[PDB]
Amino acid sequence: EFKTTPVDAAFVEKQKKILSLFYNVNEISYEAEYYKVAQDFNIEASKDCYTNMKAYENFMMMYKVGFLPKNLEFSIFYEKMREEAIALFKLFYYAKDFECFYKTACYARVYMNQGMFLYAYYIAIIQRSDTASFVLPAPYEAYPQYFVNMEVKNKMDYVKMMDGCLDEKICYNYGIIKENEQFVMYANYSNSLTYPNNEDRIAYLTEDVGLNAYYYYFHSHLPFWWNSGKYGAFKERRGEIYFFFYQQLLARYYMERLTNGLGKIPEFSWYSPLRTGYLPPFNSFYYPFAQRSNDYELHTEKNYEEIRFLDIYEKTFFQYLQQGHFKAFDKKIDLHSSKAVNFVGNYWQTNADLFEEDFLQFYQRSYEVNARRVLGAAPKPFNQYTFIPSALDFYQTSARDPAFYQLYKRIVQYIIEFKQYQVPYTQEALHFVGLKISDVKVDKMVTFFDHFDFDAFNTVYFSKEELKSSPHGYKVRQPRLNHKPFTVTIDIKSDVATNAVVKMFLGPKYDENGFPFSLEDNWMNFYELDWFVQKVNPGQSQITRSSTDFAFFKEDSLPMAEIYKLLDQGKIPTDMFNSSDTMPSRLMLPKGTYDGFPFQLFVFVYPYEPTPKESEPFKAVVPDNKPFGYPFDRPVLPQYFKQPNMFFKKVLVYHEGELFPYLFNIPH
Amino acid sequence: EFKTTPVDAAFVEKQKKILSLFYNVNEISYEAEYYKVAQDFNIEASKDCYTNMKAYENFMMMYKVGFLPKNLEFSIFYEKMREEAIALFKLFYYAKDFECFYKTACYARVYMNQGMFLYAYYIAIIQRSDTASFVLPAPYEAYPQYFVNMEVKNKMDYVKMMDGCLDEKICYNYGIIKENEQFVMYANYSNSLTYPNNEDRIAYLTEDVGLNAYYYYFHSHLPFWWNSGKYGAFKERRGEIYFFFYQQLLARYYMERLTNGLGKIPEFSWYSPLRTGYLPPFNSFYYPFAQRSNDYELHTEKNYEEIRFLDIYEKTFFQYLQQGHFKAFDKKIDLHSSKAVNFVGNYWQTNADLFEEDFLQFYQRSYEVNARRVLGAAPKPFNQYTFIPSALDFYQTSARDPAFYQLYKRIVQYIIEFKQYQVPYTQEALHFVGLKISDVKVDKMVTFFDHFDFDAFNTVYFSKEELKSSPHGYKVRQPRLNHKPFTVTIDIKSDVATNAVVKMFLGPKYDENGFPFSLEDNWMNFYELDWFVQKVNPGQSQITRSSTDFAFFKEDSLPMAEIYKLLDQGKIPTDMFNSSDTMPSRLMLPKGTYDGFPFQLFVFVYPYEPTPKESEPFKAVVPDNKPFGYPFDRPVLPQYFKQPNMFFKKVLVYHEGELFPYLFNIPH
Ligand SMILES: *[C@@H]1O[C@H](CO)[C@@H](O[C@@H]2O[C@H](CO)[C@@H](O[C@@H]3O[C@H](CO[C@H]4O[C@H](CO)[C@@H](O)[C@H](O)[C@@H]4O)[C@@H](O)[C@H](O[C@@H]4O[C@H](CO)[C@@H](O)[C@H](O[C@@H]5O[C@H](CO)[C@@H](O)[C@H](O)[C@@H]5O)[C@@H]4O)[C@@H]3O)[C@H](O)[C@H]2NC(C)=O)[C@H](O)[C@H]1NC(C)=O
Ligand SMILES: *[C@@H]1O[C@H](CO)[C@@H](O[C@@H]2O[C@H](CO)[C@@H](O[C@@H]3O[C@H](CO[C@H]4O[C@H](CO)[C@@H](O)[C@H](O)[C@@H]4O)[C@@H](O)[C@H](O[C@@H]4O[C@H](CO)[C@@H](O)[C@H](O)[C@@H]4O)[C@@H]3O)[C@H](O)[C@H]2NC(C)=O)[C@H](O)[C@H]1NC(C)=O
Repeated sequence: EFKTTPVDAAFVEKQKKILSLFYNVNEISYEAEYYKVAQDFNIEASKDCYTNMKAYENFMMMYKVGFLPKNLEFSIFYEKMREEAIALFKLFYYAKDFECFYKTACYARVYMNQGMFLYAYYIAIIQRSDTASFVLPAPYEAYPQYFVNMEVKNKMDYVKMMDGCLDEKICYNYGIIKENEQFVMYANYSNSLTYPNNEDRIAYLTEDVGLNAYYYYFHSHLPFWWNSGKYGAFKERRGEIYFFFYQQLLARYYMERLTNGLGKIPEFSWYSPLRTGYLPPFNSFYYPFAQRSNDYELHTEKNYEEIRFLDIYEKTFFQYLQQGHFKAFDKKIDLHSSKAVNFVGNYWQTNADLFEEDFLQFYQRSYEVNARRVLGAAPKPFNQYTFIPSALDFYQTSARDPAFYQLYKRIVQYIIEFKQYQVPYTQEALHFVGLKISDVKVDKMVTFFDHFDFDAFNTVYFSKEELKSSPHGYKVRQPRLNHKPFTVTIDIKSDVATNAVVKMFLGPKYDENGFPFSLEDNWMNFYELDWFVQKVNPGQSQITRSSTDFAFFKEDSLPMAEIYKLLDQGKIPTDMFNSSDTMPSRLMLPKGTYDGFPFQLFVFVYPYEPTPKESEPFKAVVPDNKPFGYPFDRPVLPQYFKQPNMFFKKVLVYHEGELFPYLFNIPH
Repeated sequence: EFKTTPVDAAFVEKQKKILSLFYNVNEISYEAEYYKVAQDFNIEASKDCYTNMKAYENFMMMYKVGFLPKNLEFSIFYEKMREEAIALFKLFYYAKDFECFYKTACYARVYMNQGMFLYAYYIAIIQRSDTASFVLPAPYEAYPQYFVNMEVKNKMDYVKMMDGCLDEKICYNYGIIKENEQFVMYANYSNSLTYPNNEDRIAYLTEDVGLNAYYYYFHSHLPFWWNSGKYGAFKERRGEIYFFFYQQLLARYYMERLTNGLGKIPEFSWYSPLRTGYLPPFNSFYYPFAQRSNDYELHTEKNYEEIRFLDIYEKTFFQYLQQGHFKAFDKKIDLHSSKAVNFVGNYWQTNADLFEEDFLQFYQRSYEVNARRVLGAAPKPFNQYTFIPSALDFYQTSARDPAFYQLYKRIVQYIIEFKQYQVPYTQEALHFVGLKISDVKVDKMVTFFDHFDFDAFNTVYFSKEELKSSPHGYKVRQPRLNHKPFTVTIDIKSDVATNAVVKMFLGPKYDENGFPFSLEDNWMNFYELDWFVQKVNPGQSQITRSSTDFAFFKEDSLPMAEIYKLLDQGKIPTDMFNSSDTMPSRLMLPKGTYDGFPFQLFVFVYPYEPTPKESEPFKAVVPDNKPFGYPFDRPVLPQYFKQPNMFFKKVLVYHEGELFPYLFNIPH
């Protein structure tokens, strides 16, 4: 069913050790392995478990003081917590070998705030080169409270308090059933009480567990606060990735907007009311998540300083552009080079690369952090360890808030204003001399919703006795967007046998009006679907390529239950190991219409130039010296896009079955 | 009534060809010369008709694509349109000789957007050194849709459709008359229905056709998007010219306010409502001109982005002022010099010189352009080629909108803030050793209204038959301000004998208070009347100087019909030839009162230093190394303006006959 990889026994021991810190994250089991190891791990007397004496002794300074206590909300966006998280990450990452890393994690798993631990631990598994290939459970299994709406969470809690079902038939009518002595709780996406506006049409994409997790993975693969020295040659292209990642996401999101009749992502002002509100159905130990009403005035007393910070952060960018020959933080940088694109993305992110340092420093203030605090609408932190959460406080929940897409669309618009200074590609740079795409055909592209399970066991609490047996079996089931596999068929005539790159993009055909888009106005609204190297023959030849093979999408994560079962076969899911940071397959297509929703497919073929071997942080970084998003990485002169080796096809996206997800969660 | 210039036969042949492109601008005569020459013109095979190969190929690339279609509105304020107009101007300007220039022009006149052609063609004639001396029809005869209120345009349109007057006597009552088999339509200035406020008191200046032409002329003489290197030594003074032009204009305009009981030009804020609306009676046969209501909020969603831009553009300037010295756009600028005045003007106009380049580039955004888009109130353009027009979209309608003077008042003030850095004139720099003005006498200064005709035939369509005879005779009659000629006599006692510069300025004597203006707060409010050099004798002499001779004012343009008759005699009008970019005489004085309105006449005599031997972009450039507006180019210490070689005279400006122009247009 799913791609597997054979895996050896030494691997199985280690993967098991890793996965085991993810069970009942909210409680300590006094008789699990990890607790004994933690009791036995003398942090004081193990300087020699670490590569780096400075990292170690830094941790100890903080530790002898004290860290964020257990059970409070952790967010990387508050300074003191970040600095604690980073100290923990350093320890994890400079652990001499796996056993030392294991012991430290056990230690932290017992003695530290669980959000803080989980955050550094994910990040550590991904970055340590001895853990590179190891698999993680999906964030929704690790943090189910950020992915379950309140309604469902309370239903789960009440079945635990009752220790099961009064009678099946009552519970069935509340969407609660038993399968194989496991509880299944049916969950709707939220109604207009949480999206009090049109943005509620889109709840099935914005609340999707895959899409939210996607963003979390993205953050974990290269956190803003860390340099990218780990990845060598890639360092010089970090800011490029930032733009590309957000341009792609907004392209995807606009496409969902279009199929639900919704139009452009709205623009705002720090000095004006923001139109579209959001009321999160989440809560922390102390606080329900902050709500932002409709027409929320951004410019109130408590935001005045933050807004002045944000306002000048943007205008500083404008001043660079006005000046052409800019220069922040050491060098003079020219706008027509690419040292430039690097700078641009880093600038908007305030990442560690901007300042050319290893880790972000306590006093270095982020644009994104301050925007997130203003848009999140929360009252100010009570003390440094206690803030009032909003959706924008976490990567697991950010994509739920319409303001998220508005903030990032603004940043993307600014970056695009810079792209006006880049030289557009000429005819000769885009022409594949001697080669011509003569036709493109596609299978029916069809979307539908179907059910989806995950274990939400991590936010139910369990007794001392039950913990001895690491208990799960509280499953949430959700209708989720999906599509049928299709094939793309490309017809090629060339003069000569050569290696080629084939790329595919999906973009809109018509605006909200019903007018055709021009390339000049639409290049930013295409997202990449696939990338691959093909060996062409001389003459007439034919390339077929299934959607299940598209380079940039993954299969669904498996639950840990399945992971252990596969592990017992020496098997592992390829997609969870080789590409967690990639968008889920089921969301590759925006919801269609029974009708057939008009979009367009761009197939581009250009020569393969042999670029040697790396090991970069995302699967978006493909073995090619070309810009990411190439040839749609910058403004376009439309007269150059009628190259024989390019082809635009109208495709229609259909939908099958029920149009509305709630029709799948109705009892009788 | 007008000054003539004898003119030879070669000239008349060339002048005629030139003027013939301005006939029936809006349709094509299949039997006219220009048409046959356009058809015979192989643009492809004639690269050698041009000085610049790059310019040639540049235009060709563009022309293979396609230009603004015929009939649509042309405005140089929209990027793609500007780039196309510039390409076509490059073609005109680099034409090897007059023949190639004519052909290109015929070609353009046939295959291109007429507005775009007229724009480019005007400028080309003014700029090409082999055309430097030739004359042009007044802007109101070439673009009468920009100088005719809608009521009049419709009266003409219906007379054409009717093929003349059904009944002379109905027609008469509507201000339509036959004269020498030509139609004369009487025109009122617009009522409170056009300026829904106090600014309607002034409609007779702001709608005036001379004043609007004047502004069109000033642009065409040196367009912001072009280099000034053609004028050599003048390039170092381009910003100085920019200031002076607006300062003079606003000073003249404020005088009209004072005589109509109106006070200071209101100040505004991008983040607040603008009090004074504008409703233009103009349409583009597609959209009517955009209206701006009273108390229109500038800061609404569609303007968020542009206001951000305008806001930093301003604040960047403040930061200059605060820093005294700084690098900007290559340069290191010190606000204590004059390389400063020039920079400051160039900054505010974002002209080509500010970047040290030949033409404005695609991506260098203009403050004035966005200021005008925001104040103009229009919905956003529909596409590249189709915007909704406002008065601020054209040089020929700009002066009609109250907001125009408010916008330039803002810029001029920012320059005055800079001018506080300039070191004030001292006794020794102003005192003319051994010379004294003992008296100034002035004839009665009297304003009045009288009728003025122009041919509006260009916004009337003709049949195939009529076109064969290039037809005109659709004349508009309008009361326009004017004054009676007068003499200034100056009495001078002097010790020795040199050439002197005599300068005359007009300033207000009191504010809207009734309180005497002091020079400290009035130097910006003087407009120059005259400049001339004089041989001074030892002892006592009298300089007599008539208004009809004032260096900065021109006679009225003759209509083409009259130009043609003069050409038939070997003559052209001097002022249309030697000085089209000068303000008309009739507007020399603001409307007085029967009473007599109190102003002051400033008379300055200083030593003449024989210098520059140049080639003039404007007549405002007189052969003197002194600043423009000297000694009122900068902050004054009032106690140095008491030199014997200065005289301030109180004058009173009278008015005669009807005070309101509408009484000139009443039927029986
Ligand atoms: C109702 O509301 C009130 C007020 O909000 C709230 O009171 C607060 O309770 C918390 C704990 O629940 C209090 O915090 C504790 O305070 C003591 C002593 O605090 C003072 O002394 C410190 C040093 O002497 C000084 O540095 C402080 O600034 C303060 O003045 C602390 O000792 C407590 O223990 C720490 O807690 C952390 C664990 O989460 C650790 O960082 C820390 O280190 C650890 O400790 C062990 C020893 O136990 C050590 O061996 C290890 O090395 C380990 O790292 C230590 O355990 C704790 O901070 C807080 O002060 C109260 N507020 C006020 C204003 O008095 C009530 O609890 C609320 N009630 C209810 C029912 O909700
Ligand atoms: C430019 O602007 C000016 C000012 O707005 C405008 O002048 C106005 O013109 C109209 C006609 O064109 C004129 O009124 C005509 O007025 C006369 C004069 O009437 C006088 O005497 C009346 C008593 O006998 C008295 O009641 C009036 O108040 C006034 O003092 C009048 O004879 C006409 O009568 C009517 O004729 C029309 C025909 O359409 C019939 O509908 C109606 O039944 C009457 O018989 C007519 O009203 C008006 O007075 C002028 N306004 C001012 C303020 O002086 C110009 O016409 C305009 N010019 C151009 C070329 O655009």
